[PDB]
Amino acid sequence: KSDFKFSNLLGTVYRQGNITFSDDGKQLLSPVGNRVSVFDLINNKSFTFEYEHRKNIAAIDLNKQGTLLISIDEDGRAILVNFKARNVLHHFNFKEKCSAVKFSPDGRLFALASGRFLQIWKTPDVNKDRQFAPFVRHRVHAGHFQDITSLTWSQDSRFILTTSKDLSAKIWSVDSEEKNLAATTFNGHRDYVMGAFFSHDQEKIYTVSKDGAVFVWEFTKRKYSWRITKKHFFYANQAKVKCVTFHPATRLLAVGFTSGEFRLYDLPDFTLIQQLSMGQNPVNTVSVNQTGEWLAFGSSKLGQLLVYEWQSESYILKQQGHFDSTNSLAYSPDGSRVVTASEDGKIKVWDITSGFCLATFEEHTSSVTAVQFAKRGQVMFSSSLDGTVRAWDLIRYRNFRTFTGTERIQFNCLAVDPSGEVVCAGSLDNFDIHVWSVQTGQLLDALSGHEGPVSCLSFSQENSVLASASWDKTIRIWSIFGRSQQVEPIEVYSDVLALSMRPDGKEVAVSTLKGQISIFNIEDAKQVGNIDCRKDIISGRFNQDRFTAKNSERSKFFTTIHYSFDGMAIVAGGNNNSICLYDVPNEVLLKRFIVSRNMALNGTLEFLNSMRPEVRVTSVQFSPTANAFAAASTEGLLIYSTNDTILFDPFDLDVDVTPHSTVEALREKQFLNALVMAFRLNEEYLINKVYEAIPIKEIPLVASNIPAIYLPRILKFIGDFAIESQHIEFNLIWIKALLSASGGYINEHKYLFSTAMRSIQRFIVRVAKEVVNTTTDNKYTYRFLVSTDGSM
Amino acid sequence: VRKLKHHEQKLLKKVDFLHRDTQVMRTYHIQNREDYHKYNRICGDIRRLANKLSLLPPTDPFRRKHEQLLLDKLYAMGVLTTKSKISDLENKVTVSAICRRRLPVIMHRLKMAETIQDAVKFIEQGHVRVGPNLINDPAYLVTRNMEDYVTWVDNSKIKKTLLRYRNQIDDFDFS
Amino acid sequence: PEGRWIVSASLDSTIRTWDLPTGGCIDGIIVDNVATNVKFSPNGDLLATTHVTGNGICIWTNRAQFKTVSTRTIDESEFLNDIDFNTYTSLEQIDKELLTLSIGPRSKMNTLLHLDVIRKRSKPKELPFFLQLSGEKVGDEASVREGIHRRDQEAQKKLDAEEQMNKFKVTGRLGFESHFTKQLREGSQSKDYSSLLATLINFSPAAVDLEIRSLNSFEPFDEIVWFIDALTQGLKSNKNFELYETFMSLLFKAHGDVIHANNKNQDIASALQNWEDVHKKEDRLDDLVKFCMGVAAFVTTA
Amino acid sequence: YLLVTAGETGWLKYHDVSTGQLVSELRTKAGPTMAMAQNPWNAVMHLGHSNGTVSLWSPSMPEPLVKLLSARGPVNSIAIDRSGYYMATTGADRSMKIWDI
Amino acid sequence: FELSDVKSSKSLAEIYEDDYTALSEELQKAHSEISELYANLVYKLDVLSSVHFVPKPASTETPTISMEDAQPLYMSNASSLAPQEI
Amino acid sequence: MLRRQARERREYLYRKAQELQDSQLQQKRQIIKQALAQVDDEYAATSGIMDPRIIVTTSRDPSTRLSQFAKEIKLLFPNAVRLNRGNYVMPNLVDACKKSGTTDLVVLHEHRGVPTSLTISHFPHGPTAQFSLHNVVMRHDIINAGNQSEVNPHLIFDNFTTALGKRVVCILKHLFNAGPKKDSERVITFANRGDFISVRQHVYVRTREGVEIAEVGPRFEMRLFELRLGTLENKDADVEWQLRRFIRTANKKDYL
Repeated sequence: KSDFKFSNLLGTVYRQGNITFSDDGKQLLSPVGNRVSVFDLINNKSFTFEYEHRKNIAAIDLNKQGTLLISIDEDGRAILVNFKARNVLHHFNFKEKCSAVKFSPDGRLFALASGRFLQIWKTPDVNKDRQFAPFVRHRVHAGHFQDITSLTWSQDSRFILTTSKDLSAKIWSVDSEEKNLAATTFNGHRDYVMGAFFSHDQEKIYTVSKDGAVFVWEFTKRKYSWRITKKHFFYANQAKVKCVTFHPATRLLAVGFTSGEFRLYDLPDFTLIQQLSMGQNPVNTVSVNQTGEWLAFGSSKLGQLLVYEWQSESYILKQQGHFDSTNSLAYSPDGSRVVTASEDGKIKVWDITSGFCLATFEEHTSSVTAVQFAKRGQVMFSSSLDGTVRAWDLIRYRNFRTFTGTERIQFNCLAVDPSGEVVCAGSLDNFDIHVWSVQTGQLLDALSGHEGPVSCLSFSQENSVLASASWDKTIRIWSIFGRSQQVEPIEVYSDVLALSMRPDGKEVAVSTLKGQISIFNIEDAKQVGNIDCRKDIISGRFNQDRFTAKNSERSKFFTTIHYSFDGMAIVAGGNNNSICLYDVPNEVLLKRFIVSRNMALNGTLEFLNSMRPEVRVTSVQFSPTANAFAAASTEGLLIYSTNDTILFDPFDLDVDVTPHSTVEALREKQFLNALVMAFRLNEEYLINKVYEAIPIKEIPLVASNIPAIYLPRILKFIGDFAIESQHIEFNLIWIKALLSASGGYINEHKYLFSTAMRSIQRFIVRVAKEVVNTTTDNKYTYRFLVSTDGSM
Repeated sequence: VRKLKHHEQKLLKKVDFLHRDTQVMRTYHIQNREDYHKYNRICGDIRRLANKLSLLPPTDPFRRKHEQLLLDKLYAMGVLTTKSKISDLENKVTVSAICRRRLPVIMHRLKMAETIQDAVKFIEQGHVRVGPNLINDPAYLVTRNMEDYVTWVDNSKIKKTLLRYRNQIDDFDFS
Repeated sequence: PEGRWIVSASLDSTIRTWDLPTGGCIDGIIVDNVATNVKFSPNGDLLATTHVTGNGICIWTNRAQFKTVSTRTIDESEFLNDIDFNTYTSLEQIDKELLTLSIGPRSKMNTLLHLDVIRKRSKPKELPFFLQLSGEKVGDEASVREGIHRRDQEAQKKLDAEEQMNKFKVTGRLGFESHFTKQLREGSQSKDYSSLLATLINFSPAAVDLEIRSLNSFEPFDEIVWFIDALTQGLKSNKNFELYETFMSLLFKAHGDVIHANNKNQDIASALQNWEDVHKKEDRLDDLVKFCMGVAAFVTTA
Repeated sequence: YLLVTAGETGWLKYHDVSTGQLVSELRTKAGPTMAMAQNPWNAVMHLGHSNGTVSLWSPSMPEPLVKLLSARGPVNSIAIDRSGYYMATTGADRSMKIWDI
Repeated sequence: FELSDVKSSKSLAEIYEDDYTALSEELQKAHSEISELYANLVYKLDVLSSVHFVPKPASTETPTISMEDAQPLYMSNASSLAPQEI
Repeated sequence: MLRRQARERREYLYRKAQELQDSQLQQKRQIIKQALAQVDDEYAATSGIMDPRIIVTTSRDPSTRLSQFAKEIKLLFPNAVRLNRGNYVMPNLVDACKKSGTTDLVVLHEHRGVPTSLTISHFPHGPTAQFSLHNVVMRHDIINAGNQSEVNPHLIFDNFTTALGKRVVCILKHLFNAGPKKDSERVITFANRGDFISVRQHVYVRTREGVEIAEVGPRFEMRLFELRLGTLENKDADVEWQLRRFIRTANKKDYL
């Protein structure tokens, strides 16, 4: 429970530098500012690597055999990792600012364009055990005059073309004999050279300029050496070539200019297959799949990434990250969608199961400050600094009503009624909670009673009451329904700045400015108790500071709280570099994550080695699947999850409860006993084994004989397995049997089976209803097409 | 370069490649010549934008709505304190008005620090804050509501000696 | 740090590693110096041991971190494979009666249903010397008072399509019969379309829609009858049921008018009759989904 | 008192430093000016282009006064005698030329 | 409107070809110019008065792709239209 | 928040000075306005946009007659609430009213059961008018006659001429409720007869020929004698107008 691995990063699909494909082409590796994201394109998934870096990634290469990854930052620090286990094998330090990396197609060696030199290293082994010093130089060539701006291998690993800003294209070889064969230069060129590619037969050498010229060298005769055989010219007004890539086996040239235009040519005839513009910003990198059908175009200005299929003219993906900072977060009531809001107004809606961008909305002008949902999958309300608050559908994707005040005052915090009829927004320049009614649209009331701005609002969703916390050092619990309009003022010690209420709706945690997180009981307006936070916060030092990072109260508090959906944990995140996970009944922290190790961001270092983008966590929330929590911070929306389940967390073990005894019970055909043993052991492979092992005609008996201690766990397990399980008939038989056996127990402990029922009806609504929808559609279309009279 | 004399002055009366900038730097203690250039360039953008919005036809709903949007934004910024006119937008916006909306001038205005450079030094050492978070740069045009909520950071020695002189320290708040 | 093994070094000059789930020693090493201390790194990668002689601290790596490890009690042996590797793949299909879905993503069905609107929404966006003016534009109000290019654009579109056709002029010799229709015809000869179902599941969605739309619809309706036979056999086979029914929905989308006009032909009627037999057998999923949704909503509400 | 600034886009700006004023602004049609040296007796500018030609310019008129094919490839460097009589050019195709200007 | 007493810079053939071929184009370009100038101004003011780091907003033919799509890209327009409004 | 109130009262003082200067400029420009050929600031910001709410409150330890009269004023106004000040200090009273959000306050003072003073204050640092009310007659004083109809009432103002009359009619107008119905039934009349304004409630029906009114409500002549700029907590704010009693023309000067 208390473990959380860094699982995912949403937003900022591509940040800086080389984008690559895989060997099989089913995966695209893209650089984000510190890490490397793997987009799986066949099965529609995303992943992010867990190792950080020291500064921004500048270059990436994957091995041909899909085994190693080298990733070089801006300072030679190069982390070399394995894939199929996903661990850092080594990290070396090439001291000079490395420009590009490439693996030879044999995989034995890799070239490294660094400075103006060309370095060539051998590669360490993967099946070999971890060595101390595995790196070894192989060759260093220094025949340029300026920096190497592009690198290319031959199809055999013998020749290397280095392209440099000395207007030069150089053929080196990896061997001395073939160096004597061709250690050859290529001059006679315009402004810069941006690429040099061998043809498939390797008798032709194409070079692509920055000016817009392609020169086809070919080893021909006039005792003869490398005449310029042909010249082709692109033609743009001012657009210079910024990125080139030539797939040789299908003779495809893909060029990307500085005006967002990319062109696809077939090279030897030099025909323009197509020409499309991605935007007003320069296309920064191009990669090609091995089969040539897929192309990847990364533009690092807006952080947008396109993956194209030029065969059928089909966009496999066209995402674009947020620009400024994900200012706010809101999950869905089931967890499939996660919506975010930037400092720009672009409100995006991501899907989680495939970590992608389903939609966007640009109807705001200035920064969106908060985004919330209702207790229904339909509506999503969003409040910005614009002076308005809008209401989005998520089935038709359209506004209903842009509520506002009268004087266009800037709303910070938002809260919604549980039934979805009242929308409250709390500004900062008015300290009056405005309250609109949804279906009418005009504002109901201006709840006054604070002194100084309302800092957070929320609705406890059973009693449907609202807490309002403000910089009057107060909380104020309003009840607004039923003739009363009554107020409960609670004082605190300092300025409050974050709030959350229990899923049961009895208590309120409020994080104040001193760093204590208090927890109040509503019905008594009393204090259940507080947890200190001023110690376990890892603040960073700034490079422009005049004090220490210990005696600085710059980020010594928590500006964001959220509960668990068991009411037992609290995530807290502020402007600091830490995300703290506390446990409430014992009042002690369970975990502390460091958000990012990046010396480029400001608040990372504790003591510097003897304006800029500060790192700060905007908003943290949990997931209604209760297996994950998301943190909207300045790099993106980080997602921590417990889908690993690599942990031996047992539950009431005994001496005879072994996996061998469980399989022995399976042979014994004691299916209830085997299931109870498996849930005692709590090992998910064993649980899957027995759960799929037991047959149909005893499912009702086993479901009636399952004890109430194990009922919530088997419910959660069947839910989170049935989501990504193709045995929908089996899962629905199991859910029906459990609901037939024990329904009153769940009605009486509805709070306890909260996440279980959330995930299970998420499964049914999401994957079962569409299937029976298509079944019904085909049935009625058949009935119509056969029953009625024919044409003519 | 040498305080060249009369006849050479008449021959080369324009060769000097080496004072409102230094004037405002003396009287309101701005940091940089480039800081003054920034504020003056900003007022230049306001002037050019004003001429262009006048060039747009005056009986235009788009023109009037964008104009009142800019007016309300500048009033929220608080460099001006009225709302009713546009001549105050074409003349009343000054380098002196924006430099008085700057942070240490506001601290001296609220009498926190006795002198402007002392306000600068306190902002350097990190003894002030604005609302929740604290501020370290002096070049910080404080908004209206936030200058309403500016104060010292807590548990700082300056607030400690404030409450000690008033003889009202309260170490439950560790003031 | 995962809590699955205990490493114990003992004065018989040994170091053993016990798997806690099976309660048994999975590994045994005989060292020369008795290891008087053994610890794990907090990250599960390093094992730090100190001996009775040697001023240093030996460090050990973790092939269990970089690999799987067989869990077999081999302590005395020195001195179900899913269980022994403690990993377990799921079964493909539990029983022939059970429904199953596709091994893959869950967006394939929606993509297959709405690929055409995806095309329509994902397509990109973008003088004579003798003028011929009319009696109103010039001052000819007499001709006004007694007043008496779409085809050019059609011809222009013909010209642009002609430009596309003369543009692409690849003369590579390709086969006459495509792979899909060849496999379908072979399946109809063999009276079993198992390989056709295999390649259909393995197809790319754009290829699925292009082939399904470019079926052949003649007067004998051989291809359409064979396709319906294949889909009936697949729904009897009970695997990737979502994909088989969305294939049939795509067929009714494309060739709906043709099969509707040539309805009541006995061959197509009998094929659709077998289809309806399997589908009427299949309706129990609708039943179970409605029941489970109703009870779940009632329990979480009341 | 004149500060020549040959750059990369293919361009050359004579900037008077006494009055503080851009006196002349010429565009080099050929390419990025790889090498440059001044004839001091004449006080004219010698650029060495990517073509393999040096070119002699003045802040008066927007064309080069003279152009000399010196080598092939780019011209790495040029140097000029104090007397303003002899030029020594080195070009990237392992070439050296001793010119009489 | 107001007439121009200057010589017409186009001939009769040019004015009749023009008549043979947003309310006004110059007005739309004026809107673009003032919008970009106001965007630069609000950027400068947020740089000055903000607390956290803010970047430059933006920079200111051929078939173009719109990267951000304000619909899930498989939702037809008729399906997004409500049955009340049609 | 104290800094907020100080800054806002300083800006309010400046705005009132500017409005005075511009009104003198308008009096200058009026001569040109007849050669070729509007509400206050706070009531302009909230003229017809938001409906007002008033707190009518007793002085302190009031008698039963004064409490009956306070209830009568509460029934006269719409959107009124009655408040019994007991041991409320005046700063905490106006602080609680500001914090609650209240358009205006009406505090009453009596003498041995006979009401004699009534001070109204507009709350976002608005003006306070102090009236002396003399000839009070209550519904309780008259008879059990039923109850006030409490419908959104019409307004009538007679013989308000000078700038002082404009100030007073604007203050009382915005104490009342905005945008009444056309067939609204009860009408409040504010007659002015030589500095002694008099108020009456009247219901009216349009007969087969004309109108016929019934007099109800309270019945009392009030007379203004102070108009302070700040709220009534201060007792040091500037005076906009002050009744002068020991002047020579005191028994002849009207609207002074």
